[PDB]
Amino acid sequence: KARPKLYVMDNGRMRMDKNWMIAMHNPATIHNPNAQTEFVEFPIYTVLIDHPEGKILFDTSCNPNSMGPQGRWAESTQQMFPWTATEECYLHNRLEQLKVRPEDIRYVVASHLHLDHAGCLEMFTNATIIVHEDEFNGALQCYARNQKEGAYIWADIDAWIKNNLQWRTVKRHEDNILLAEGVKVLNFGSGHAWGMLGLHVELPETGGIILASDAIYTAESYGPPIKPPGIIYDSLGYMNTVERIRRIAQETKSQVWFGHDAEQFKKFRKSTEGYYE
Amino acid sequence: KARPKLYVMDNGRMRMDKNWMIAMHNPATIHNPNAQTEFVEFPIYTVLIDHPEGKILFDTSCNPNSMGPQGRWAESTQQMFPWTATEECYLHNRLEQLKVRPEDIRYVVASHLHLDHAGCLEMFTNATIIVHEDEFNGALQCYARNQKEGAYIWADIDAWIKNNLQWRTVKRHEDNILLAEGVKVLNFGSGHAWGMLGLHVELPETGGIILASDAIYTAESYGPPIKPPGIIYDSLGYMNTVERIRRIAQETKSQVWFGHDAEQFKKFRKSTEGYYE
Ligand SMILES: CCCC(=O)N[C@H]1CCOC1=O
Ligand SMILES: CCCC(=O)N[C@H]1CCOC1=O
Ligand SMILES: [Co+2]
Ligand SMILES: [Co+2]
Ligand SMILES: [Fe+3]
Ligand SMILES: [Fe+3]
Repeated sequence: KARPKLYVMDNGRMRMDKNWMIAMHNPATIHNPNAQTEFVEFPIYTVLIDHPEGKILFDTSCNPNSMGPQGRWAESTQQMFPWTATEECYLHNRLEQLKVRPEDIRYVVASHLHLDHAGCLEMFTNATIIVHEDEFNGALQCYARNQKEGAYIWADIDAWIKNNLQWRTVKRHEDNILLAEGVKVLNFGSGHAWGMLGLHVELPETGGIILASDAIYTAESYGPPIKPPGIIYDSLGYMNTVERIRRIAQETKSQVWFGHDAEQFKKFRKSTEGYYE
Repeated sequence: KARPKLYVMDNGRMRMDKNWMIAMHNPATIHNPNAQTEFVEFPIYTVLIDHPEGKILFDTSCNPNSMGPQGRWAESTQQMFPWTATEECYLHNRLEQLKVRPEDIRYVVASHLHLDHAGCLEMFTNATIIVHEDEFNGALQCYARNQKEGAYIWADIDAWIKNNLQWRTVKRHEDNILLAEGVKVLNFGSGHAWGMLGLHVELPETGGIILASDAIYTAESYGPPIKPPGIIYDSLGYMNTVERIRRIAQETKSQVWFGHDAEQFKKFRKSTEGYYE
């Protein structure tokens, strides 16, 4: 029958230029030539699926040692994308509170390898890390070219390699993957980043849930109409992916969980209050 | 053997949010959370090639009845993308000063069908209008859907149809087109817009010139590295096109004439001073 529990874990808050999230949200005009943007706050979160076939983790938030003078993040990154989180927000702690040790995780699904999703991959040395092959390649290049700024953290990648993580790459033209009963990895491909993965979870009580991650930032992104983010890798791929998610949602009667929607996140039942069955 | 003359015609100035031109040019930070943008000015220009095989026109600037309360442009468009031009800047007049009547143009190459490139297509009823099939399709849909805002001017398209222009669409996968001796239409495809066309001109005295139009806004866009515009239709297509242009430039020892580079345009010899042979 399979009766898993799905947990939403609060991994703190991030701020950044609204223009990153919604491209040209407030363009300058003849009467407002020096138009001002805003510095919006949004949640960073991860999802644990306590499944009888094994524990599945979607995204891993930011590394505890990201911010500060001795942080892994470049100063420019910290100033443009500041992450704030109490100690109880760290992924290791959120898992501990559920009496889950990193070594208990069978599968980690990395939606992508941005600094706010792949922060703690290095913990799960007993898991198979599932990632898009193009995203993996892209990140490894950033590392090889000794890129010290941008959304791919050199020090994080460094740790992945040293900790000898076990990778299973999703091929560009690879079908969706049945990870477990009612759990499907969605191959979104290029869009927001080089290679995006999603989850479709079918819960006996709650029903269908799509984890879109950064494929869809917020409800505003989702529309319709679609309001794309400030910087995109593959604009065409991004638009296709959103509409693909909308279709799947309609066809399977599934909720869509956005990557960084403050309003939606407030309404989630977090790991401090319970779970979804 | 062919000894054409190429004219750069000044069709006025436009202003818009700098973020349109260079995506995230000045992102908000923790110390500057309400970062301000700028309202940059840039030139609108067209190119006439007086060729023995016939007169070739690249782009057609804006329509004279674009701006104002009884203008073709929507109010929001006028406020975000204001076009300023004296009467001598109108395309019809620039051509007249060269003793060229619209009926004298054999070929018009529409780089794309944005408001600042396809403004005056409706004049050239005696020409073959060369346009990318995807761009044409895109514009005709805006018309059919009665889209009154955006970069595709309903009234302009209306006039094209009423004036019974003769179209030659460049197919998505169509090779470059030899328009005349030393004049080649470059199929850039999707990028900035649905379908971008460029021109490669080989001048006996001046040598190779690539007309990039909005494939490359400015020298800053060109880099390297590449700094893409704020809104893009096909980001992947855009990046490839830029690098394709760089390659062609290097392989053929050609100058690259950007779409809206104030500095570059300053240095051009305009139709009021002469031409390029
Ligand atoms: C795409 C570069 C900007 C970036 O990395 N943004 C972060 C903030 C939250 O979602 C993200 O991916
Ligand atoms: C796509 C950005 C909005 C737009 O159409 N801008 C115009 C002004 C400069 O050349 C353009 O393409
Ligand atoms: Co991301
Ligand atoms: Co344009
Ligand atoms: Fe993110
Ligand atoms: Fe333009």
